[PDB]
Amino acid sequence: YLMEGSYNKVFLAKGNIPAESYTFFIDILLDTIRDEIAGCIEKAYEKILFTEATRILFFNTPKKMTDYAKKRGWVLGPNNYYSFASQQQKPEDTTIPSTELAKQVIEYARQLEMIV
Amino acid sequence: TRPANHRQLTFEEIAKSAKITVNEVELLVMKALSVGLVKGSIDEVDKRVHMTWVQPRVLDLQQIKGMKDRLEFWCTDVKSMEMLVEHQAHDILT
Amino acid sequence: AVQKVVVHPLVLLSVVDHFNRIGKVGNQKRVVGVLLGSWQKKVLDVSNSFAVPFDEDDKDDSVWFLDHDYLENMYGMFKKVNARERIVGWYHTGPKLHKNDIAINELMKRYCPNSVLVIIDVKPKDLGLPTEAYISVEEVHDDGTPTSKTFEHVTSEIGAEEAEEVGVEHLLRDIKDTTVGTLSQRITNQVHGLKGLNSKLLDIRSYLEKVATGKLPINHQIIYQLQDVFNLLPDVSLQEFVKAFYLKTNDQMVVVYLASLIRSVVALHNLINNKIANRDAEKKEG
Repeated sequence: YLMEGSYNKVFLAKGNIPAESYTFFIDILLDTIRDEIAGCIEKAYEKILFTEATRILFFNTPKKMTDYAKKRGWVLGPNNYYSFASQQQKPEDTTIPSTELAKQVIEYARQLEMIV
Repeated sequence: TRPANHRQLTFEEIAKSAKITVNEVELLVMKALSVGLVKGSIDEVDKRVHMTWVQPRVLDLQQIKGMKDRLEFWCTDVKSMEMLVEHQAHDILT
Repeated sequence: AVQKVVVHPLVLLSVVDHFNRIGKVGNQKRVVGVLLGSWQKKVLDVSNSFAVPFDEDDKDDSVWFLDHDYLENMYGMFKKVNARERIVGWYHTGPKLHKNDIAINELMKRYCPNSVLVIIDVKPKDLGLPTEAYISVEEVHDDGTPTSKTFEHVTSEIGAEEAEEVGVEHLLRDIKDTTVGTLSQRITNQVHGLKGLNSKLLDIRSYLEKVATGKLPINHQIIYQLQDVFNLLPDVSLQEFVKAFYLKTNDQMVVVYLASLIRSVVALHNLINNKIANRDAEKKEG
């Protein structure tokens, strides 16, 4: 269930620990999900108020959300998570082919004319 | 004055830098194209002009410093790309 | 007015042999001679030459001599042995453009109207074509003198001919990187041509040596071109110059993908023509 996107059914299994305590293990599984959602809060989302993505992990309203909202972006505003969905800087690169393909075209002429 | 990145001024800036109204700057630039002192194109709905060629002027010993330095790292760019040539196509011809 | 010059390898060799027969003076002598040839269809041709006796004392270096009797009768002989051949101008050995070569040309313009000079090389080392020629132009113009005259270089190359290509390609016998395939262009203009642009970039650096310290005349008519080179410097990679570049790469390499695919099956068929001569030959002969 951690392989696909499913997160709720993961914590339904954190409602279902049958065998022994398993306490130190699921708390690391808490922690490696906490940065994962704090990772996956950074997708193309709109304005979210301080209730919806405030309850996507577990928490009601502590200052723990300010720990996440000052770790990454989605700036603390008037009940708002600001979206810096830019993804604009990287394209229009002719040079990266123009360095790499000029290597590759010579490699075509190596195994074309000269005897090997 | 503008670099070769854009040199794309608007008619409002001409109305600012020459304090002349909007309904005459189109007549101003067609005269400039006809005499031949500038060679560019004219948009009208986005209110900009794509100036391409300008008349060459004169300059002092300070503008050669810009032409020294913009030329100078363009020297090693000819060195850098040809460095791939004689090192990768080396065994193609001794 | 003159498109280009055409120099044959005969006259190219017909200076260096004269540079050897005067090379015994040791101290100083420039090889100055008379250049013979025609010009037809606006292209300057060079065919034949000889050299005229000439001396030069270092103090008061404005006293030259051309023994014109040696200029008359020997051209009178060469016109007699070849009426097609005529005068085309003159030449000098040209290490570094000596001073008499402003009025050597004006001394002997009474024979050729466009009396062109040719600067040659005696110590061959460069990455180009060490044959220089100028042209004579004068000006009652901008700033220098009331009488102003400065030579201007017309483009220069070594022209060939069918009769001499037998002898030219016979005298080499050393190296000749023929068989123009996928790699003749790689070296005649892709190894060398990028380093061709080296010394053209480096040449304007040599003019740039006057920023505040060099020679006293500054620019006036040199910078209008240099202002244009940085202005006509090509288009940056933001437009569909990105997109139309990947367009043709997705078109030119398709033909390369087809042609390489063909080359496999051809040589595969040639493998079968060699197994037809191996298994069907061992049982017969042994």
